[PDB]
Amino acid sequence: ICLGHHAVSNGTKVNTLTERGVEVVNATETVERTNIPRICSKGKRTVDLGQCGLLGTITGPPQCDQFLEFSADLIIERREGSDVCYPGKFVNEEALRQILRESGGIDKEAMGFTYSGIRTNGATSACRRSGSSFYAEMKWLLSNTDNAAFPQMTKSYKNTRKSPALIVWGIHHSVSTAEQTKLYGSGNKLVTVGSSNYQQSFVPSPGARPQVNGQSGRIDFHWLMLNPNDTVTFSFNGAFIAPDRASFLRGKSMGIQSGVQVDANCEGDCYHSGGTIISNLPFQNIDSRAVGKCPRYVKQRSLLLATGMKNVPE
Amino acid sequence: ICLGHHAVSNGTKVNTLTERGVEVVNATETVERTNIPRICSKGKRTVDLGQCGLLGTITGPPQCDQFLEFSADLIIERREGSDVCYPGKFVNEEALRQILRESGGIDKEAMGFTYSGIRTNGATSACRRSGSSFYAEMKWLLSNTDNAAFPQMTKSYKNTRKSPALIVWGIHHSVSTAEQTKLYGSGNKLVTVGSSNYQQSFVPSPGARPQVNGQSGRIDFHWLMLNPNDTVTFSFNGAFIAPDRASFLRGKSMGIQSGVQVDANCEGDCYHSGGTIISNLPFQNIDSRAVGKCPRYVKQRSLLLATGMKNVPE
Amino acid sequence: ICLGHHAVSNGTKVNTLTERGVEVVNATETVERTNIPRICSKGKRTVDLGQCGLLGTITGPPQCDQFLEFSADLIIERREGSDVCYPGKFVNEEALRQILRESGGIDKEAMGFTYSGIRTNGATSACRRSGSSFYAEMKWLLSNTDNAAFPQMTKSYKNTRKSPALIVWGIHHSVSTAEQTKLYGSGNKLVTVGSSNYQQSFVPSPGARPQVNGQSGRIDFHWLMLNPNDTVTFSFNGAFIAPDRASFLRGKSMGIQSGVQVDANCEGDCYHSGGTIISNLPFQNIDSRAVGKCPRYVKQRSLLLATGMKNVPE
Amino acid sequence: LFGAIAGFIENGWEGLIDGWYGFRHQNAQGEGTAADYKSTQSAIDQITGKLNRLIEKTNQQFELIDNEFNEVEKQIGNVINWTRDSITEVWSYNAELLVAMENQHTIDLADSEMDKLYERVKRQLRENAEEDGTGCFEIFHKCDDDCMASIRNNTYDHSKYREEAMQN
Amino acid sequence: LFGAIAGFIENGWEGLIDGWYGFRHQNAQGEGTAADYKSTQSAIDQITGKLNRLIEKTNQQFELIDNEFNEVEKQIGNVINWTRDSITEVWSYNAELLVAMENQHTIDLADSEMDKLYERVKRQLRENAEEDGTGCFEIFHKCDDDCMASIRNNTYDHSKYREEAMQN
Amino acid sequence: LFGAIAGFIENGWEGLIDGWYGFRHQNAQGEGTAADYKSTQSAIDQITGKLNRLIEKTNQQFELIDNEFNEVEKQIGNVINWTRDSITEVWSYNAELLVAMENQHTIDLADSEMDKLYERVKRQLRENAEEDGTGCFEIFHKCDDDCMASIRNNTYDHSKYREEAMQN
Ligand SMILES: CC(=O)N[C@@H]1[C@@H](O)[C@H](O[C@@H]2O[C@H](CO)[C@H](O)[C@H](O[C@]3(C(=O)O)C[C@H](O)[C@@H](NC(C)=O)[C@H]([C@H](O)[C@H](O)CO)O3)[C@H]2O)[C@@H](CO)O[C@H]1O
Ligand SMILES: CC(=O)N[C@@H]1[C@@H](O)[C@H](O[C@@H]2O[C@H](CO)[C@H](O)[C@H](O[C@]3(C(=O)O)C[C@H](O)[C@@H](NC(C)=O)[C@H]([C@H](O)[C@H](O)CO)O3)[C@H]2O)[C@@H](CO)O[C@H]1O
Ligand SMILES: CC(=O)N[C@@H]1[C@@H](O)[C@H](O[C@@H]2O[C@H](CO)[C@H](O)[C@H](O[C@]3(C(=O)O)C[C@H](O)[C@@H](NC(C)=O)[C@H]([C@H](O)[C@H](O)CO)O3)[C@H]2O)[C@@H](CO)O[C@H]1O
Ligand SMILES: *[C@@H]1O[C@H](CO)[C@@H](O)[C@H](O)[C@H]1NC(C)=O
Ligand SMILES: *[C@@H]1O[C@H](CO)[C@@H](O)[C@H](O)[C@H]1NC(C)=O
Ligand SMILES: *[C@@H]1O[C@H](CO)[C@@H](O)[C@H](O)[C@H]1NC(C)=O
Ligand SMILES: *[C@@H]1O[C@H](CO)[C@@H](O)[C@H](O)[C@H]1NC(C)=O
Ligand SMILES: *[C@@H]1O[C@H](CO)[C@@H](O)[C@H](O)[C@H]1NC(C)=O
Ligand SMILES: *[C@@H]1O[C@H](CO)[C@@H](O)[C@H](O)[C@H]1NC(C)=O
Ligand SMILES: *[C@@H]1O[C@H](CO)[C@@H](O)[C@H](O)[C@H]1NC(C)=O
Ligand SMILES: *[C@@H]1O[C@H](CO)[C@@H](O)[C@H](O)[C@H]1NC(C)=O
Ligand SMILES: *[C@@H]1O[C@H](CO)[C@@H](O)[C@H](O)[C@H]1NC(C)=O
Repeated sequence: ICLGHHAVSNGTKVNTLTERGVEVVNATETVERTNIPRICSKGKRTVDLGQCGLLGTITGPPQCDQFLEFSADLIIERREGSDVCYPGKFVNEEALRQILRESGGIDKEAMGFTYSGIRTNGATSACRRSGSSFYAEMKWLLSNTDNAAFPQMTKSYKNTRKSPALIVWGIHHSVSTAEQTKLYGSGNKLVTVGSSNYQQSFVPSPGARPQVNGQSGRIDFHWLMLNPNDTVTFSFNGAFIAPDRASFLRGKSMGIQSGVQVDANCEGDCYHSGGTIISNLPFQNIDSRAVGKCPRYVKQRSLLLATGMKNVPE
Repeated sequence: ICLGHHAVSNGTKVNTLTERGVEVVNATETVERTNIPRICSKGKRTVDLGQCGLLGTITGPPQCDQFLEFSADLIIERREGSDVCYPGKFVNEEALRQILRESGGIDKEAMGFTYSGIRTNGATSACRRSGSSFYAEMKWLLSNTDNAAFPQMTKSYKNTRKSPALIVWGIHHSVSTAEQTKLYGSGNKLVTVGSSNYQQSFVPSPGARPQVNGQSGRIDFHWLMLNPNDTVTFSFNGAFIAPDRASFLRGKSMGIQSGVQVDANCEGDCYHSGGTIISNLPFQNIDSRAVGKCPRYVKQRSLLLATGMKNVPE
Repeated sequence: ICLGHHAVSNGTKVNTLTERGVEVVNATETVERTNIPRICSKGKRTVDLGQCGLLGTITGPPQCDQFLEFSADLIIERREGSDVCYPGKFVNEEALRQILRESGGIDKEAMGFTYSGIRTNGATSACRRSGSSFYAEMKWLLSNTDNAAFPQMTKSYKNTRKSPALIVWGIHHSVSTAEQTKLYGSGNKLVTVGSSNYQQSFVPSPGARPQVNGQSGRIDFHWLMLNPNDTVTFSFNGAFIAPDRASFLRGKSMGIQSGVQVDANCEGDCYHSGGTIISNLPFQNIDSRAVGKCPRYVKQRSLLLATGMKNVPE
Repeated sequence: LFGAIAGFIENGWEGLIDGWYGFRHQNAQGEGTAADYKSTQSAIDQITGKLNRLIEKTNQQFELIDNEFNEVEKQIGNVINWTRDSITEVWSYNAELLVAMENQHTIDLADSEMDKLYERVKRQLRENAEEDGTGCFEIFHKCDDDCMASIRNNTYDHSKYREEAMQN
Repeated sequence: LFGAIAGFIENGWEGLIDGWYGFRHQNAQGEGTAADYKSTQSAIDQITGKLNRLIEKTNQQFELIDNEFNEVEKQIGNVINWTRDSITEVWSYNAELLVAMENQHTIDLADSEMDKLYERVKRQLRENAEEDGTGCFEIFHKCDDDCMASIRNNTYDHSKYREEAMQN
Repeated sequence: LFGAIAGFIENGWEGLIDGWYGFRHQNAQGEGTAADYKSTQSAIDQITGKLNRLIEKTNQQFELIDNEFNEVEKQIGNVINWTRDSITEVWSYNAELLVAMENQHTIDLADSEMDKLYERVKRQLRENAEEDGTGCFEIFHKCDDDCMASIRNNTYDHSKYREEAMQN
């Protein structure tokens, strides 16, 4: 009597500790290469920001009017997105983004700042609605008349909540020293800000910048987080974009940046900019910067795991 | 004749390359879970800062009066700790901490700054000793009278040592533009500072902040390190907290933050906030941020290493 | 008949999963310890900066006169190197270095700034050529006479290229408020700068610093990158070192810091400060901060891989 | 390596589509090829056990620290890239070694199932037959398709057919 | 896997508290169970060698880069967390594979000590006895407790009791 | 471990400079030691295969993120150092385990080449000789240097010299 083992015509070359290109009966892939070119978002509360920028949802330019109080398990930023109508930017902008991405959305609340002896309806043609408007969550404070001084005001807001309050203010940088006075009167303008955690102060900086959205002035956007029972105070005298409402993080979420469509037909957990990686495999060779619940990125295109014995033909 | 192997009634389930839950005769644990809830500090020179903050040991608020020249192999920060009497904070505070934690303690030295045509005994009720006092290693420079100007002074200090000298100065931010003048006279106040390595300058920023310790003014604390034979110069005109003594790192140490007691009865080398990890095991599932000479953190609660053969009963 | 295996007098002790110090017939080393104490640069376009600092190649102090438009596959910084003639430094200096190291060299281009109603030939004895000179790629703008005011000028430059343009400007910090006026007239001097990406502004800060190269004044060097078709504008009124030429990255390179000679006789790809690591071994115990195409650093001095069987003598 | 598959057995049976291991006899009543469940299954259940280890889930979420639409500051940018590449090298190394190690063991345990089958059947037959040396067994007592099926299911009597084959 | 423990040996001797491997005979002079030092010890000294490798020290100190009482700046905060979690995944992976790999080998080397013991005793007895096939040896010459103890300590004569068992 | 080299073979042949494995006989026509290519080569070609795996290239360039002539800012400085040391521990761990694992397998596969050679020669000789038990084979038919060279090259007849050795 004789005994033996099975074999096949064409087997699969694998690599071992000692060999390279040894054919086995059967093998399986370990590295994922198959991508689905859509944001698989089945079962998740999804928010496609589109033209609205993530930081815009706090300040409220026209693009983000529909996102002032959003709520999501999954947040998608888009390339066409924008945090700004009137040209300007955020100091520490990327930290703020990473905060908002995992915030689970935001909840707004009036801070209740009242204004006597100044103007309040500052607007621009860079922020269009009916006509010229402004940031929806902010207020362009101004001198009463078409010139004159600006009283050294002081506003304060206490976070009566159990959660940290996202406070955001703005420094207007006029086109010139002429423009700065026409808006807030002459003199060194100083915006000071403090809390039981924070400590800083701001001066405008008039001067010609190139035109973005049609404007040469800029708006520095700054921010701090107010702890429960802690108070924040705004000592200012001009060149100042006042916060109208504060923000609170709803809960938990994940944030991605992508250029592909949303598909409620498939469920994903590992995302990247070119779609969703659905796989049980321990590794992947698709995107090193993929985020979520993902397999590990590897340089190798393929690593075949033997699922059979040595393959020897006659 | 017949031969065989031993076996036991109840064995231990382990996991293998190919199996999961295979019972062996005996097994041992690989992941550490047993913590001792005290700072095991036997044989080490230990310093419990208690109410004193680490950064306080340089500036010297009343809490840190007993820590102005400490010396340690092991430094313990406490939650109740505080770097400050008069409200304020350090720029680049966390870098400075990491420096002090491994400093092996500090040695102070007079810089010998002399003062003509100004005041020198500035104090506050936030820093109590006999009555109202100030930082012990600093000096609240002031105008001679209850108003008036402040001469553009210039002080300099050369590190005559073989080691880098920790220099620290302070910028007083008055409650108002009225308060700033009452202390240092009117005008734009400017504190400039440079070395053969450093290059910076500072302006105060008066304005109302909330009251901490009973005060609305703040003190910005800044610092730089002076290399051997390098010189530092302080061009200033007011709003300035002068350094009285410089600091030198004694040697080497480790710094931890904890909320548990000190135990000179046990020896530790891997610490975390909830105690000491004494173990020979290669891994641990206790605290991912444990520091010192520690096993590697792993997510797994348990990983049993087989110390015996297969266990098969009749 | 009898069969057996070979053996040797003196074998090699190796370590296994279960043993430690088991002698095998033959073994090979896995950790590299042999260093060659020269920069093996065969086949590569190499540039030894020597006394010129990397950041100097943009500003152009006398040391870097021969490096204003260099081109390299490999860039070597030297300890004696220096970015500066007139004392000063770069803000965000290390980021800029890492940019220049992999730039493959730089290409300069005139920005074409023209000047009416000011002076332009500011120099110093810290930058010697014929006699007192200045940075070759910069321009020390100045008031027409030995005092007087400085017109609020505004210069602009558009990157007409397909690549980002390295823009660099400088803020002169005079020895005193007297010196600042003698150069640029009295008043708060303000240099503002913006683009479709950038947003900032600068004020000088007169005051006494120690003497470096014979001077107590300093020059802050700042920089930004201009994207294709984006424009940058310089709103200024004094205390300002104007850019004469912009810079463009040639391609790709690698940058190292070393203190050993260049050897075109050997080919390297893994470099460190003490020479070149030529090896096929997967690991190394020479320099943890070695850069290029290198084996992995390991703590172990030696790890012997068995290339033979058990060795048992009679 | 146990030296069986691609050892003293020069080929494999491509005709064996029924299982991994089996018997191919040659007596008088014709010819037939079979398959062995307990050997095939034990090896199959071990390879299957390997994939179930490989395929695994993580409740370990990772977030962004980079920005593709708006590049972060260069210094932190390079520290992030440097770190990401460092981890990438580790995982590429791990993945390569794992597969190489697993494949080495997969093959060897398969070869170790051949030899494990063999030697036990060799034990059933006692001195009633002898090893040909090339995976075959030379019997000196003619066994039939009713008797062959009694060796396949481990029921052959290791004595009640012996004395006959002893003289031969 | 060598196919012995949980192979052609269906059970283990729970009565064997004396060692890992041993002999259990059955002649005329009653009955007795023993234990085998050199087999038990060599396997024990190998498992012991594994723990001494596992338990190891590092003069590799690690410091704080985080702050629990005062949270660092968010950007650097997240880069630090991201890095720490990345390393945590590596070490969790390493730890799991190590144990799985070691356990696989521990078991197999234990089974490889049974077969290593067996076949050598089978060699001592020459043709004076034959393999039962289930871990037992059928002798055709009755051995006694003085003779049994001569097989246990590797002193049995592989010829000076042969011719008798040959006829049988 | 297969139990051969440093198993039932107490020593190694230092006189064997010709190869890894070989035969040393003792008949009447004097004496001679040989060497076995196919056993030596297969084991050599496997160890060689291990170094070719170890020695490998990376198109993975790494840059500076530190500065030796001008120390970076302390906060980022320590994050960088902390990260570098974390990776250093991983690679030191990987390197140690790899070598230990490879060495364990290298030794075992070498011992597995001895046993693989042995048992096949034992199969050639059939019942015409018997296992001495210590790596030697006791023949009961005198073989010559022309016949010995026929066992070395796997050409010995497993029957046409049998009946003679059977009576003995
Ligand atoms: C050569 C000449 O006479 N040209 C004028 C021309 O100035 C004028 O355009 C206006 O230009 C000014 C600057 O000179 C501003 O840019 C005006 O724009 C707005 C804006 O939309 O943002 C108008 C708005 O009412 C302003 N809001 C407030 C609260 O001040 C803002 C604001 O000042 C800036 O945003 C802050 O920097 O400016 C723009 O109308 C045209 C049209 O009037 O007529 C020419 O004769
Ligand atoms: C409504 C009214 O008249 N109230 C006064 C009230 O102002 C006064 O309290 C004092 O309040 C002032 C500010 O107005 C300061 O806060 C004083 O505090 C000290 C301090 O302890 O820090 C006193 C100390 O002498 C000062 N030191 C120096 C060197 O200046 C400091 C210092 O100015 C600040 O810290 C810098 O901002 O202020 C406090 O006495 C009370 C008691 O006098 O009487 C009411 O009538
Ligand atoms: C006690 C006394 O009278 N001493 C003078 C002494 O001042 C003078 O030395 C000069 O000192 C001045 C400062 O007072 C500067 O340091 C001069 O140096 C230069 C330089 O080389 O950099 C000269 C140069 O022409 C200047 N360039 C421009 C564009 O201004 C620079 C420039 O001002 C600074 O770099 C900016 O801070 O300064 C130096 O000649 C000596 C020699 O004149 O005579 C004594 O009587
Ligand atoms: C090939 O490999 C995979 C993994 O084991 C398996 O699912 C598939 O059925 C195999 N093909 C064969 C021949 O059964
Ligand atoms: C905050 O202050 C309020 C004052 O009424 C107090 O009731 C509450 O307990 C405080 N909340 C926290 C966070 O302890
Ligand atoms: C169980 O395992 C450990 C590790 O080998 C050992 O110290 C202990 O003695 C074992 N128990 C037995 C059965 O000896
Ligand atoms: C620093 O300067 C002094 C001046 O006396 C000199 O003696 C000493 O050698 C210098 N120290 C160093 C660090 O070289
Ligand atoms: C020792 O080891 C190396 C690696 O296999 C090999 O190149 C060298 O030839 C060996 N020495 C002997 C004994 O051949
Ligand atoms: C930039 O602007 C010019 C204007 O002529 C245009 O032709 C060119 O296509 C633009 N380049 C890019 C980067 O698209
Ligand atoms: C980091 O890597 C990405 C690609 O992964 C590259 O595009 C980017 O330029 C790098 N970041 C920096 C700041 O160099
Ligand atoms: C980093 O992780 C810790 C827990 O390990 C968490 O509490 C903290 O919020 C994280 N840091 C930041 C800045 O998100
Ligand atoms: C980082 O490590 C290097 C040595 O590798 C050391 O010299 C340096 O001081 C460390 N950096 C910081 C900022 O502590």
